[PDB]
Amino acid sequence: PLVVEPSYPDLVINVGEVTLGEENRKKLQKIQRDQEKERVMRAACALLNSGGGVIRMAKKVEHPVEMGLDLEQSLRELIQSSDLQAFFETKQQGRCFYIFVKSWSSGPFPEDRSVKPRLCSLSSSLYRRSETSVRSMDSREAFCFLKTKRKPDPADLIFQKDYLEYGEILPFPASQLVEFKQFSTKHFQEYVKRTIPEYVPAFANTGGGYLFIGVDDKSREVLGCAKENVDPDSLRRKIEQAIYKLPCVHFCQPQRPITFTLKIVNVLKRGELYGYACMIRVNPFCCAVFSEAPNSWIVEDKYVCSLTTEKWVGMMTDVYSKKGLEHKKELQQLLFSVPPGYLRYTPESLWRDLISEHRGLEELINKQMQPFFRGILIFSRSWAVDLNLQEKPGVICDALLIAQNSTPILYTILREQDAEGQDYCTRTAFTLKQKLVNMGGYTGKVCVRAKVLCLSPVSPMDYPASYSLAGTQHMEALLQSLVIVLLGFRSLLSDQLGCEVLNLLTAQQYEIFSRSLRKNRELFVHGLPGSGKTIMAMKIMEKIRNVFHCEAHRILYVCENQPLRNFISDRNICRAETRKTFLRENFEHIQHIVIDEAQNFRTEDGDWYGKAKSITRRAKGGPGILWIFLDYFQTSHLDCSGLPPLSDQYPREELTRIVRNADPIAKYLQKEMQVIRSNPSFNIPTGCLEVFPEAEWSQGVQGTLRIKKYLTVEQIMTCVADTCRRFFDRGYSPKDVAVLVSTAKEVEHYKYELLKAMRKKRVVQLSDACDMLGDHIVLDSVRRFSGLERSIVFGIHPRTADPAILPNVLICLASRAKQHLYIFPWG
Amino acid sequence: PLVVEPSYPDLVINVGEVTLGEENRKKLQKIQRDQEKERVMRAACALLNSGGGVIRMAKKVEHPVEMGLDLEQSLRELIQSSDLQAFFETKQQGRCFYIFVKSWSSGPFPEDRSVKPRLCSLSSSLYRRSETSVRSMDSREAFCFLKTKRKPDPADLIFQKDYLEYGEILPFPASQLVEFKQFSTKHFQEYVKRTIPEYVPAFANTGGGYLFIGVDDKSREVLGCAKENVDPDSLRRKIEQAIYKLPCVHFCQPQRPITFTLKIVNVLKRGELYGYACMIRVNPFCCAVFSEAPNSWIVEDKYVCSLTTEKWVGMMTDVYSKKGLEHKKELQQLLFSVPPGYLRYTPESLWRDLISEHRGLEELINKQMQPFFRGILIFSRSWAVDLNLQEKPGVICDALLIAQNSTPILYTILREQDAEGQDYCTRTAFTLKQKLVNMGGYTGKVCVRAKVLCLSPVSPMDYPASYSLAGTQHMEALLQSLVIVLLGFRSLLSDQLGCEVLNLLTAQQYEIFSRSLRKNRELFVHGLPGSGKTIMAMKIMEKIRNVFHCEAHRILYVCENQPLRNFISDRNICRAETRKTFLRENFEHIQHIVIDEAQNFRTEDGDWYGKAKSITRRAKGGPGILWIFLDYFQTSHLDCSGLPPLSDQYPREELTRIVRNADPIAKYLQKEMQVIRSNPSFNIPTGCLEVFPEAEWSQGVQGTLRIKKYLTVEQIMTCVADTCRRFFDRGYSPKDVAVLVSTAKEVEHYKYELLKAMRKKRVVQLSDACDMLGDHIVLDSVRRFSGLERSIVFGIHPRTADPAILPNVLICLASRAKQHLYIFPWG
Ligand SMILES: [Zn+2]
Ligand SMILES: [Zn+2]
Repeated sequence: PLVVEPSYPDLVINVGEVTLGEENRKKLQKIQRDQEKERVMRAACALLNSGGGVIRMAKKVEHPVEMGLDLEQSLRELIQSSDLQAFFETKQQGRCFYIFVKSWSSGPFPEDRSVKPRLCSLSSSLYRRSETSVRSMDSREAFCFLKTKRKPDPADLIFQKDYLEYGEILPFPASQLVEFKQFSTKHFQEYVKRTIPEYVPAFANTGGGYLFIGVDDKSREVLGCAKENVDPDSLRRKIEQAIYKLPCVHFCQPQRPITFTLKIVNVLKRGELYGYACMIRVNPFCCAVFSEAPNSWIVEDKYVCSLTTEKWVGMMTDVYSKKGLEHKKELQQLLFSVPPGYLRYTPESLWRDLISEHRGLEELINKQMQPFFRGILIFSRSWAVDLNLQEKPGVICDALLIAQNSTPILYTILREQDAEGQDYCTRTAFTLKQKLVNMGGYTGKVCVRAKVLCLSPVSPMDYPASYSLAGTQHMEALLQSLVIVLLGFRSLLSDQLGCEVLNLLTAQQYEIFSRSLRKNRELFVHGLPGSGKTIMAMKIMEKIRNVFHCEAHRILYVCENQPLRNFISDRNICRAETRKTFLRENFEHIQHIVIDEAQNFRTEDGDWYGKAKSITRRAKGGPGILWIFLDYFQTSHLDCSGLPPLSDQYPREELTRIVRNADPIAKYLQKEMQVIRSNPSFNIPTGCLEVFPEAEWSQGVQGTLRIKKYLTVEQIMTCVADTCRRFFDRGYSPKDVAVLVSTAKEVEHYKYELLKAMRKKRVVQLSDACDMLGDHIVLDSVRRFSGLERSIVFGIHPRTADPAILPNVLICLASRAKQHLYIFPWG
Repeated sequence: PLVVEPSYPDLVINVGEVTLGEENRKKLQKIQRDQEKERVMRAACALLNSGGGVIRMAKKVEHPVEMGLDLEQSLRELIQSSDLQAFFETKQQGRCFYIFVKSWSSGPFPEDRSVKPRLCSLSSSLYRRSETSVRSMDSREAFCFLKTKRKPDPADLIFQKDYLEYGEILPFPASQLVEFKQFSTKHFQEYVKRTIPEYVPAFANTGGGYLFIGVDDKSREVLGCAKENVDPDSLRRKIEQAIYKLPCVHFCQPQRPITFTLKIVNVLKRGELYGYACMIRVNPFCCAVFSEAPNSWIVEDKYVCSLTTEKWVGMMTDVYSKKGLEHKKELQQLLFSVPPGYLRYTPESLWRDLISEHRGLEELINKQMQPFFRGILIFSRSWAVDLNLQEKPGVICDALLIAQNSTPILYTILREQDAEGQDYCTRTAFTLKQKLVNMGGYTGKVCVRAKVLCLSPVSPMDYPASYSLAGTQHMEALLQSLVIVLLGFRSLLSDQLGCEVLNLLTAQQYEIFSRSLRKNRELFVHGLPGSGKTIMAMKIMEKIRNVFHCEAHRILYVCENQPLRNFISDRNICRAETRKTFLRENFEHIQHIVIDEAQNFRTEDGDWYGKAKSITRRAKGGPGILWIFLDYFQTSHLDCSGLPPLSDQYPREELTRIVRNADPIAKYLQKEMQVIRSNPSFNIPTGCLEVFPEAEWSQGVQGTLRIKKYLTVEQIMTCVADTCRRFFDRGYSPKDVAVLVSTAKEVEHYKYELLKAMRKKRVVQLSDACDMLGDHIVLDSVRRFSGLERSIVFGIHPRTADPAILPNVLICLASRAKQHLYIFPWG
């Protein structure tokens, strides 16, 4: 049988010795030629249905030879096209002949999912009647026939007649519903065994028909067989067994077997019995009937196996990221933008830490990359872990080189030479190559070379020139399929791609939301937690400045918390001030006012709502823009916020899509929002909390949410330090971690405890919530962290003075984490 | 040549005598069999590419026979499928054999434009190299190849040699880029003339290659030719002549011809010259290269003609109503809904008039329809005129029957027997059948029978049972294609479908607009003329009642005009009152107020806006709905309307989409809206008229716009009376005509004069805009007709006291007409 060779970064199938050349193949016996051709097509079909590979055959001659007319025609039938170069390319070195097979269908959601079949097969074993002949359906015809089946006569008069005279002339000829089969007495029982699978499936697949046994094809005469040889009882059961043996695949309820009518009649010659004749009426079948199992092959594990009949049908008719597939062009342009003229190392943060940690790594990488003048080099601490494989101790880093005029190469750097070094790099290159095809949906020709380098001071195949990345279009298309592959795993670039999907999802909701600037002057935006309410507020001011043609300092941003005010002031898009400064300082020069987290405002310091209305109403261009952003789920106090009653909060805009948190984070928010609705606060208006998110909305970005309880303060602090070190070891930046506590009075106590456990991790410096641009871990209270967002958030002991607000601190906490969240509740 | 015979309601091609039956067809010589097969395939290809038809052949035998294996295989290659029944079905009666060919591609915008090719061809004459063999591209392969082309070596060393030793062995074998050809000296000149056509386009279509003449294929030995026969100088001329004769179709600029390198080298034997060898290098071609003209046929006029190379490429690579195709399912249910259990006559208005004028027509039609128990019978005064054909005097009516278990039949009822009557019905049935396929996009098997009935007291071809409408699915799918056919012409059913498309376009814009009820309480809707501003006002009040669960009388509708108030009050959806009644009566029990055409209000009676706010704000559910609908393009006075300044008119919804007027009417409005912007009224605010329609919005509904000037007052009336009579003759109801004059004081003058000329047309009854339910022609002033709409509108002598308002009456008048408008301006 055919087995896959495991010492290569591809699917290599060795078929043994194959005679090549039409002159050499003609001299062979038909049986041997058929066996060799069948083995070659088995390998080719397996590689077409398994994502591509190489077919290795050893030829009996030294000089170059052609593959052969029969093999070429069989491959053409396999791919149903004369474009034989687009899938198969041949090379030969010495006594070995190679055929490099491309993948037929690439990706789980191909662009031609509803057009071309998923499987290539030698024969589908689906016969249907075509006028006076029985023909087999190829892959496209079988696909169309199964699609059709998936959705929800003069011959009768002879059939009812009970006896037939010898030599009777049948008026009707052979046609779509009538077949005349000559019945021979020498192999009469063998003849019945073989003719049933050929014609019964043909009629049942197309409207049914009649099958006459014992009637000459040309002369249409009734002859039958010898009455001595034929046993009508023994003959009847064999036909019944043969018809019931045919495999049938049902797409409907019920699933009754094949319905047919068998009639055995006496043949009379000169008024004397001469023999028996067989009439078969096959009723049309509600589904497909197979003459035998389909001849389609696929590679599972290290073996080549044939697909079962029910498994073949399922593939013909029928973590994956939906968001990554549609945004793959913009995601690639952000992270993996190919640079013209020089070779770029990504990530730059991880590359810098690698060269400083290991001496000589910078010079080793540069010496190997001299021949390459353009491309991108993607670094990682272990590319096997990024592909859910096992890490090999002693590997410094893995690099995937995607350069022009060169096939992709996966470099593995070892700090000392190891016997398993080449085996580890080969398995990761082979795994990455298969994912780029079967998961990233790459429709081109791709091969990943496995190269091993050592820091301290089997042969690869020579792929055809069409496997090399010729220009920008091929490298860009290959990188876009790597984005889909990366988004399905957990790694450094999986999260950096996951972060950019959230920014693309938020920009989609903003475009719908940004249309309200021309229609409204005073607007009350009721956003939901994690819906990007703060992000739109920043985006509108960029649009307000352009639309109204006012300078930046005319727009005023008012918030409740000091740390968020600093964030807005850093971007220089407006003047950002706290509520207290808004009431105290005079703002007669302000034209437009944007208010954020209005539910957290307080009225004891003054009447902020009236003053904001007065300033905007008295603008030069009539009424100015006064957009009030608020979310009643994140109310931080039980006092009166000074807002008008819910009836007067019009016109109103609603943000219901959660577009700033990962999938497990979003599910946590929606589950927690249900608890808030069941126990509304007394100060909160009754009808405001009746807001529901989108019925079926998924961010398509995977994250992490772990709850660890019954841990002491010392025990919690080590877990935070260990998790941060694990993230920083993989290459994350320290500016992606935020630690949030219940109250601002406990910030100083937890800060000393955090440094005590984190001093062992080579970082002893933290930043406050007031400084977000610093490359330090932010440790501050949840309430003072409102309006900000971080990639990794650790919540330590969520607590508040009033148990009524206790359900509200969690939702104000989980909404601050974009991808990773770790909560350590009270014991 | 093959010519279609014009005596049937289909494309019938007579191919003459054809031998049928495999036993009979085996006995013929290859030449005669090939000629017969090629004739049959020409007919089949013509009918496949021409919309379907019948192939008539006269067989030489009486008993039923099969068509033959070779013909079946040729048809299978023609349709590229073994499903030979879905396109060809055979019938035989006596000495004639019929093949009923279905259309390959139906409609100008099929569902498979990018999936299946448009043309069926015997051969595309496109050859491409397939490994070591040259293969011709089928229709699908040629389609894919042209789609790809439309988007914007050891053999070299031997080529550089200047002489070749006799018997030299070429190291390389024949491959994708190398071809070895033996050169025969007996017919050496004629050999070259035919070798170039099939091999040079093969290389040029796929990356190019090398062509060697004079080398043995099997042994790779260089032989050349004899010196006495081959002349190197003259041999070059024909080779470059033959390569330049290949037709080439370019998709790009520039269009340089095929580029190749020719070298003729001496063949030396034992150091002595023996002959010449020809080496050809073919550079890859930027576009497709044809060995000869494609073998595709089509029926044009009364002949069967072959498509030229330039035309064949265009069809394979590349009035029609786009809106009709989208809404064909909804349009069918409104008009042509098949009734289960009885036969329905449409239109009912035309059916009633037909039986009244002509005695015995009801008895004749009912007698003919007895066998049919289900379906729809579509009546018309002349179906030929509906299809842009010529009217035949003496025809009472034409009826198209679409019934269950019966092919469509077009009945032509004649007052008296006429010899031409059968020709008239056959030509209309043939035209209607082709429109249903080539224009309506019907992908099934359709035949339209032509039957002639006479009120006063060639054989019909028997189509197969697959042409009969078996059930509701086939009848429904056939009528949806008739909807698209009708919408492309000008007729009664074309206009009734045009009115329903406008009602579906308005319902599309309402769904977008209806989302503002949840977000707004006070709203200022700035609509454009013809945008359906009044229609949304009625639809909103039905949504307000459902959403707020209030009783119907709780909603108040306020309008300036009395005729508009009457129309709204008749629908029993709210309380409709005039502005004057609003200020006079007390409405303390009203919760929601909807104001329409607010730009026509006046302050001479009091503050209507102030009273509106007080009633709505004091509602039980806080602030009630107060939506103000206005259109500044249709202001009927220069006084103050009482609306707040343009700066205080917020929030806003803008209806910019013209969805209530046909295409000619809509283009007239936008042209006139430009004049209004070029000179706004002084009372009109500065920035309100800056509302623009969509950049590219088309209704896709045909209409009529005719402007006749310099006619006297008497001449206007007879034109209106004649136009009304011709419309009523076709079956248009009188309630579709409105006559609009400039001022209400001239209404009585024009009413008397219109009746003077219209009395000759058997209609004397006129009505005012206060009553629109009556089946009468409405005649009032333009300003009095605000808010209402009619299908046919006649504008007579537009005029106003102030020339500033002069452009305002035309835009207000034109917006009243939905499909037909006739303007008679002052001379
Ligand atoms: Zn079934
Ligand atoms: Zn070109």
